[PDB]
Amino acid sequence: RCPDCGSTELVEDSHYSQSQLVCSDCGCVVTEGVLTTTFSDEGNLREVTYSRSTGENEQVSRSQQRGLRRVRDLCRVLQLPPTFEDTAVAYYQQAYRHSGIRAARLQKKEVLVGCCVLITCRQHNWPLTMGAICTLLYADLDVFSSTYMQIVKLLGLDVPSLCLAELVKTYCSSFKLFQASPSVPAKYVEDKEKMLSRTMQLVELANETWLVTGRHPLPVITAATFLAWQSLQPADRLSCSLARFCKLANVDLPYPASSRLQELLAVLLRMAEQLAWLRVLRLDKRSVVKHIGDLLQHRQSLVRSAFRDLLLPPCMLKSPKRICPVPPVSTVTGDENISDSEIEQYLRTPQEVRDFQRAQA
Amino acid sequence: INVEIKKIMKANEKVTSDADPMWYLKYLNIYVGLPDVEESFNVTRPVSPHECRLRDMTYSAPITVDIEYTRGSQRIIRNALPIGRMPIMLRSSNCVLT
Amino acid sequence: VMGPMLDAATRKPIWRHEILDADGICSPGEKVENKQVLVNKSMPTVTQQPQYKDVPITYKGATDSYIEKVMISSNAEDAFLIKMLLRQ
Amino acid sequence: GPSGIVPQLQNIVSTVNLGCKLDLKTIALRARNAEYNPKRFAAVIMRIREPRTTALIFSSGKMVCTGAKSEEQSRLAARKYARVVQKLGFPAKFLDFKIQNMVGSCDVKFPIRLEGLVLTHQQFSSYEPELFPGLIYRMIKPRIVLLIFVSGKVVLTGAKVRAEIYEAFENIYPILKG
Amino acid sequence: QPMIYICGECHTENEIKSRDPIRCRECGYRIMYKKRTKRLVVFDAR
Amino acid sequence: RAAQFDVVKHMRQDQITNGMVNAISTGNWSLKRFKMDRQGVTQVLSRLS
Ligand SMILES: [Zn+2]
Ligand SMILES: [Zn+2]
Repeated sequence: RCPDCGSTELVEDSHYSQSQLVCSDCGCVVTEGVLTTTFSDEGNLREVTYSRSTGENEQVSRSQQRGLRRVRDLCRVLQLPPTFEDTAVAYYQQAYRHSGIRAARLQKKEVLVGCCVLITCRQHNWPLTMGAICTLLYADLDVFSSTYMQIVKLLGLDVPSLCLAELVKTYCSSFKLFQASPSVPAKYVEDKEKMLSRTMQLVELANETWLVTGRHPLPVITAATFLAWQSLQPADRLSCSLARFCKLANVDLPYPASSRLQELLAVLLRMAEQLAWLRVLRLDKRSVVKHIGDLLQHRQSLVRSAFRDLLLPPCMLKSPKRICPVPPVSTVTGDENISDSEIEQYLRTPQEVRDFQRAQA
Repeated sequence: INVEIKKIMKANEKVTSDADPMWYLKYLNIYVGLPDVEESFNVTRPVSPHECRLRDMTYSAPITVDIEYTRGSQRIIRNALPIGRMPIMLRSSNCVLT
Repeated sequence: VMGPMLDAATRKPIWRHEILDADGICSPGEKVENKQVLVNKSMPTVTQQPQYKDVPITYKGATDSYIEKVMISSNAEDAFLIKMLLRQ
Repeated sequence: GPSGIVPQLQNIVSTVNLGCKLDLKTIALRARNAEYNPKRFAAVIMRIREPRTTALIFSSGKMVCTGAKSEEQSRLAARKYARVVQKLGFPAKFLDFKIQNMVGSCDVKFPIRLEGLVLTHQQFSSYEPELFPGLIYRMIKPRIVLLIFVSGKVVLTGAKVRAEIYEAFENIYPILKG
Repeated sequence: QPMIYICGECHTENEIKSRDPIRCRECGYRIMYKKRTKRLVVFDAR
Repeated sequence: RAAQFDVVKHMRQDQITNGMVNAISTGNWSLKRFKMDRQGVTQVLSRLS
């Protein structure tokens, strides 16, 4: 408030070079002049972390500092942006707070480091498979998974899901079919752009047909890359199989990849029955691949028609006439003892109790 | 880029831990490749010097090496393991503009 | 970045926000005078909802200039980068 | 309203205090039903078919029993083991019977798209299709943990009575429908 | 209603109106330019 | 650990990229091998014409 007229219309304003606070209704000056550091000292600025300035970073146990150094190494060998590493170490320190983890064995803390990097990577939408991180560690998948569940339950922090398109974009560039390497015939080289388009629309088809829910995505992506790779040149590529392509691509295909392939063939048969030319041509599992573009040009309406004949697991699609039969009611307990002869089996007579000590010795 | 890098790598070919003999690690060949950018999905695309000028980036290409080392067995080999990245002089052999 | 704050009297942005477009950045082709804001940047106070404070990019200069072009881009770590070209 | 399918209970968990010291080695020596594998674990585990249950006994005088389809059935099996121990030569008593947990399951007979559920319920629903095929949901009223699958079948656990299972079922049913 | 940024490579109008990271809708380019203003500006021909 | 470790797990990538970019950008070259510190090696290109 202006001390001269009491009005509250104070405005910060500067004349040519003079900063001041002026009552915009009576012209009074309430405060003028500032004191600011210049370049001559601007060149000397140092830094001290406040934690250091507060005495922290001194109570860090040898194991705790070793663990955060492990976090830094894991984050940096992957060439992640620095903010990822900073958030990762922050989460590691925060999780160290509880007694239940600081008292833990070395592999538990190792997998905690791994899942900490994994969750901070998730927070940034960055796609990253847990198998790769397990590969970068000295731990096995099972213990890692169990401890990851334990920590997410403990902290209850947000865990954004993996967006399938991002996995596709990360995974497609990994294959080596985009270059005329001498190890691979040039017959198999293709433009990667059409590759990505075909694959992402194929996996969209797989997703909307309930194939992806509750299953590993990686084999589905591999199968979709397959259907693309055969679709762009059925002239010769139709003769190859799973093992051949993964050999040239230098990839370890998952075992369920073949089953995922088979079920998506079932789906594209169900999808081809609708079209006039295909339903007249009497196509088969192998021959259908050459029309993929034709079907996916008009996907949506055809798949909506195919829904009106959904997808559910084949195992329970065996037409179960009986579903969750009601068990008989047997909650009766009798009065005090429905029988006494059941106790007339639970004890041994001395004839063989006596010799119960001289075979296990 | 063409010769001196390989000469240095040859001068430092072999490394071995004094503790636990019979374990070692050998460098074989080192390359420099072409410039590219690391976008946010563990994938890369090629760049041009002006895009680097606009985006306050660095014009550089990755350094890659093939390696030979032992872990229990000695038959472990890697072919295109990267080490780091090297800035590229414009209109040199590896540049885009040549 | 916050849009220009409109005047309680004239249905029009205050003078300091004269040139800002509806998103808080200047529109190419305009004339910018001294002390007018270029970007209406606001920063959180973390250093229950977090409070913000305003640190807008004011144009400092003795003579008017014209905005020729504005470029928006981003880096890997989500750092939005904004550049502007001014002409006299 | 109800879809015409009731949640059937699958398991019951109960415990009772025997009220005396027991020797596990003696039980393994005498009873026609016993373990004693101290190299792995020093305990004795029972089981009977009427009711269909498994019980476990310690030298400390506590009993833990599980496996029935109803709480009263579990108590009946508990009293049967109490009778067995009493006729084993131990002065057992059936004191402080407590029911710990039960498991139930049901179905809705329509497919479940887990993605929408996690997108609208992430704050209490944990979805992770990589390790556990299904979806995990923890419910507060009552303290129930729920497993949901695409087939529409749901597993319920963490209650103390069948009423809690039914009430949680009808609480979630509108969410499952839409 | 949503604001338009011109892609720096193919010059196809894009709308963002979100924190969505910058990237063209058709090509892969990552640079965008604001459209010209709609208000008129007066100049002296001197 | 008794089980043999593999060196690939520790192969860092920062200490080359950052070393090169820093040495070129700030213009100072510090070498402990010969105890030489050189300054003013690099200059910003001039675009006055
Ligand atoms: Zn006043
Ligand atoms: Zn474009």
